[PDB]
Amino acid sequence: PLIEEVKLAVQGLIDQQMDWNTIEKLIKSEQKKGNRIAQLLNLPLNLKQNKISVKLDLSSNEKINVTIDLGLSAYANATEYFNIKKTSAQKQKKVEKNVGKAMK
Amino acid sequence: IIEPSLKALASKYNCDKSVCRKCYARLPPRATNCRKRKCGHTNQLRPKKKLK
Amino acid sequence: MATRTQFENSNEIGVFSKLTNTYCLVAVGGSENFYSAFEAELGDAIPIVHTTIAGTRIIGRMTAGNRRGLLVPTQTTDQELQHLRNSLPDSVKIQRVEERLSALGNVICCNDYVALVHPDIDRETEELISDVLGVEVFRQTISGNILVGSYCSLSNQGGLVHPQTSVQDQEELSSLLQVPLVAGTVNRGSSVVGAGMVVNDYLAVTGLDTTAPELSVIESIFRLQ
Amino acid sequence: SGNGAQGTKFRISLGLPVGAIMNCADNSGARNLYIIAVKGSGSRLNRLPAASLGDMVMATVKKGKPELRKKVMPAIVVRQAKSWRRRDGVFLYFEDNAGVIANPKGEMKGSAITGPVGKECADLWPRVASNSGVVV
Amino acid sequence: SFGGINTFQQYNTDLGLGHNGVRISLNYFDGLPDPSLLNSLYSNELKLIFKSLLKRDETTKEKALMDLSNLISDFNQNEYFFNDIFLLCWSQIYAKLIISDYKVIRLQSHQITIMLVKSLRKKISKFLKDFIPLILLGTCELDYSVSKPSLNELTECFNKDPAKINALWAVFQEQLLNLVKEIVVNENEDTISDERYSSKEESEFRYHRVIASAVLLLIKLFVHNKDVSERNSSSLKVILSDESIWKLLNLKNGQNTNAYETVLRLIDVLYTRGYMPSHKNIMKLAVKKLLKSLTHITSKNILKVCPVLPSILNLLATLDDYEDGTIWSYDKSSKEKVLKFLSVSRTSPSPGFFNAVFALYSSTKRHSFLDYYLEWLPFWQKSVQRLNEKGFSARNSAEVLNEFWTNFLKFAEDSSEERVKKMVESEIFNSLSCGKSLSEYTKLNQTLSGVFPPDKWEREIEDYFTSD
RNA sequence: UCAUCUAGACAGCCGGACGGUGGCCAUGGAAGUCGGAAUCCGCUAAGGAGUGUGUAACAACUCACCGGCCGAAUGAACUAG
RNA sequence: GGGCGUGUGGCGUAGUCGAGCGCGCUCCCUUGCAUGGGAGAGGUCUCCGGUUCGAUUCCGGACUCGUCCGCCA
Ligand SMILES: [Mg+2]
Ligand SMILES: [Zn+2]
Repeated sequence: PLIEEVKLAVQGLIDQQMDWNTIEKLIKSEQKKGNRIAQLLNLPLNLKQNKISVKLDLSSNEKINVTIDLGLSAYANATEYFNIKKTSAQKQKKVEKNVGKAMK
Repeated sequence: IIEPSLKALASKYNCDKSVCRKCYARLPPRATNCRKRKCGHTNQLRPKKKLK
Repeated sequence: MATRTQFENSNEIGVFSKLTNTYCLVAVGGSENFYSAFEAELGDAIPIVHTTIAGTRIIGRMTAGNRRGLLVPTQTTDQELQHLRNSLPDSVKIQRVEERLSALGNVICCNDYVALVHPDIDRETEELISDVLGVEVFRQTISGNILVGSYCSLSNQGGLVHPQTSVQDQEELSSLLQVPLVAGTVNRGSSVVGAGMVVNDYLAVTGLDTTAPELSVIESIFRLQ
Repeated sequence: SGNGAQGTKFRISLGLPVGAIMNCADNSGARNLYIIAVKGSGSRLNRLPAASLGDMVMATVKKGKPELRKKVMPAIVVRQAKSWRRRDGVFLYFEDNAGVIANPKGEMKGSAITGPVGKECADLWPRVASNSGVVV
Repeated sequence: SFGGINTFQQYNTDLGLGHNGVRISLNYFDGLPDPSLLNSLYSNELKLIFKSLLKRDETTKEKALMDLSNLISDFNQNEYFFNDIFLLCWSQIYAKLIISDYKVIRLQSHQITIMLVKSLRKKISKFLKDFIPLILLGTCELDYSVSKPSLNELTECFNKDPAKINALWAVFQEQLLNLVKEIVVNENEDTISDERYSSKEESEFRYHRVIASAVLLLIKLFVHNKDVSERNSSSLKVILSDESIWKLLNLKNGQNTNAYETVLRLIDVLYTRGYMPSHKNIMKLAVKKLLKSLTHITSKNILKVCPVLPSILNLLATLDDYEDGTIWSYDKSSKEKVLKFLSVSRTSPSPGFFNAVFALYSSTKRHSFLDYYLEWLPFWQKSVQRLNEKGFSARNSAEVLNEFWTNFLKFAEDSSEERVKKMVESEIFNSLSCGKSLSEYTKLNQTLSGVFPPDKWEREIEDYFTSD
């Protein structure tokens, strides 16, 4: 849900037809003034590919940086990361089928 | 931004049409054949390409 | 203010306008923005005259102006001379100059007190300048540039000169004119500063492509704050 | 002319066809300009594209400094020497053909102009009027 | 017509300058009017004017402002147009407008606001709290041209009652201070001006100019309200603590010494108030900057910094008096800086500069900051000697030389040394010998009579007749 | 050549379009609708272990089926003048 | 214009889908009519896509080079 709040915030700033660098400066200023929604964001924004990046706590003090598409839901981005996981497994099985004949 | 209802009303006349593949004619969205003679009233129609 | 203005796209305002303390002259073929800049900034205290000199839209390079007097070339017609006589206040004196170089804005760089001229002007024209303008005259070149009016912008407070000017020439001209001078550029690096802009005691008007450091140099040397 | 024109120009009698060599009036170190093209000229069979006063041309430096030779550059005609009529009906002419070097936007490569220039050129190009000594 | 929502501002819940429920901020990124609010505006014509105001290009901005002004002029026709919604929006944009580089924009913006209040008198009261500080900042700006007309207009708005103008200072003092605080602490030069279209310089120049206006505002505020220091101490401490005001005092570079002069006046005011004594650390911070300033003053820029110097010296005397040249005490190199400064100052002497120097001397001798015979007297001799070279080729130098003599005679009376008196006599004769016109400087000559005794001068005449 | 048809057909409106059951595998999830197989009953006038939209999965909407109005022919595929 | 083939280290050159040698010179050792020896550096295998598990290697396209054939009375 908090990722959806961050997305709604960035999309509301986008829908004002505001300049991207001014949006990044607004994120920096609100991070300095201690807004949580701003402080969850990482500043090199990929608005050219409609993608933001967000910091999530690994343990419920280390934070991980995850890229979120603005045109899909947060659950839909999670399903994309699951899909990239699932495609990686099939290539690994193809490698395991390769190993014996290749090394022979 | 126009308004949502007003965008719908303008897109009813500008965007919700069909295009004949042979002669590029702008056609009614529920049409089955082109109304033009030069393509021979063909049934090769496609939806008009939307944005987004 | 150094006011950003164009003459229909032209970033050279000194070519198409002549600004003194007492009056202003603008070309007849001008845009609404170009007239509105002088009308808003100058106000109703200072007359603005739409004029043509010798049948030409260029008036700043054709004429040399002062608060006490105005100099016009020989080719200026009687209708233009009478219109300037009616539109101008009674204080200023308008006198035709009969001289071969004939482009007085290019030839003469002048202010209220002291003037720089082309070295090769005629002695009768020098005495005519000293009479009508009431201004002491020096024949000097700015680092070998004979067109001192085109290559210098001068006011009472200070002066802007050509960028490629020798420093020794800078203190020599500064001591000769009794004003501080700065070498600088106008209109995104154009060398012709006097053709680039017009200035007086409280206003400077320049082209739109004049950058912010150049505008800061202008307001610093002319003390417009 | 074309792009860098400040206003329009009345028709001046054309005096400089392709292949004409004119004096180089400015202080850029070039001695003469050789006209190979006229900007804005039309198309007719066998007709040479000719230039008048105030026109922008394409020219090469035939005689002058070697960094100016052997390349094409824009030029502006400032003295015509073929007599033309104004709308006040005086027929006037200089005694030589002369032009200056410029970029495609029209600002001068040089810094000062020797000799007179025409008012039909000085009104149309402000940089030429800026560096011009006498305008007639 | 207008789309998008200011969600981030909502998370903040900060009204900035505004007391009407709208964040008002000088910075470009935030405080822009809400799209929903913009939609609410009464007429399409107004909406367009606002959109144009948002756009970056100046010509468009000006055009829009001119249009807005015209609408205000026909108030009766457009009274419906002007509404609280309009006011909320205007206020948000007005702040950004006042910081605009272009003078016309600032002037017009101020004029518009004043006009609105005059027409909407007693209907703008909720919004007055936001507007008055801003209007005042315009009336108190370093540029005379923006400030003076604004001031005249403000007076007309309140029916030319001086008391009302003063009342504004008193009534909105809390608000005014808040504005000053926001510029000084909340703001940064980068926040004020967008980096892509502005260089590191200029942006720097701009922040300084705005802050300078804020300092000017503070001075008037202190003068108007005596208890302002006591009521606003916590905030004042914060404003003072920030290094920004202190950064303003740089003469090393920068076009205007006008800004520098303003800071000195503030420091002077603080000492007079006793606020600087109240927070000694703050006074020390200011003192250190003053020391840095002395280094900045240099021969290369002496011509540029010369008008400002007498003022620096007079202030220095007053500050030194506090805590026994305590100001000098903080810096081990204060003397070293003074020595360098003296040499630089002597090379070019401002009119009245020497009178200031003597006042500093009056202060210095009591705390013995400087050795008079080795340093003070000789430096002065060097200065008059330099003036003697500068005999009076240029204007005023004549006044300065006479002025120096008046000061030098006072310097000698204090010296009480035979060598010093002898040196003075030699210099006096030499000055006359170098020549000038006694008649031209007749007033100076009347002052000059003391150096050669009246009877001695008659004897002097006999010696002169004897001269070949 | 297949089908439907005064025991009410095809268009057009309006209403329902349900339970066992989130049927079995498989997935971090997939409940009619990512796929693999099966694809059966009840209540019925009638409703697919689903025609699409559809959500992370739901929810929701629509379908092909049955009903009121209409009262009589109509739908699909193909052939050749 | 068209066809056919070609492209490897600073240079030349070997490549069956699983980049070596020689020459230039880096260093060291070792010598009159100045050698030899030993460890070195050196490639986006012309480039871009697909196949494979991995392409110098297979395929498609582009660039480049080299050959061959081509206007009239
Ligand atoms: Mg031919
Ligand atoms: Zn068709």
